[PDB]
Amino acid sequence: GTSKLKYVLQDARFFLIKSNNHENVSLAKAKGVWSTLPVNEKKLNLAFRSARSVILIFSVRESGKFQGFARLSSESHHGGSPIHWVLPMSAKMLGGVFKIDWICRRELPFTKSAHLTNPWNEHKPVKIGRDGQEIELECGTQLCLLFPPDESIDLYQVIHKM
Ligand SMILES: CNC(=O)c1n[nH]c2ccccc12
Repeated sequence: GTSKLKYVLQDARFFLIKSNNHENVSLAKAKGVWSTLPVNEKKLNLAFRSARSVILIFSVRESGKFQGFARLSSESHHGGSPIHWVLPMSAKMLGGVFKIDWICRRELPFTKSAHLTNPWNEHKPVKIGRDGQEIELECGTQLCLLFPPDESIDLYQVIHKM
């Protein structure tokens, strides 16, 4: 069902993550981590302390789809087991590492979210956005509910964290 998802998403904040390649979304799905540029990592760290949940929604560029979404379970931190991200630029330019819990690892095509606009990007369709763009509450919730259920995920332990 979708009740515990709705509960997780309640009063959440959402941010559009854009990846240049599939390999980085695969590493994120395998290791439960994300790293970004410091201008974005600064935005996420502030959002993490302010919201019950901070939801990242991933799209690989030129893929035409979102690849799922995840919930931040920490602020960024430095000095961890390094992550072999594929970069255009290398290594140091990325800030710290965020720990994330995946809520949906399935894909959603842009064609299915064309009725959702994002007021914080001039009401352009929610698929339109720079890496790190915030998605307003109502658009962001409805977008997450469009994803096919990911039956391999149990939101009980995610709820145990907020
Ligand atoms: C795993 N994180 C990234 O691949 C990433 N995040 N922000 C960026 C900006 C330019 C290029 C790559 C990135």
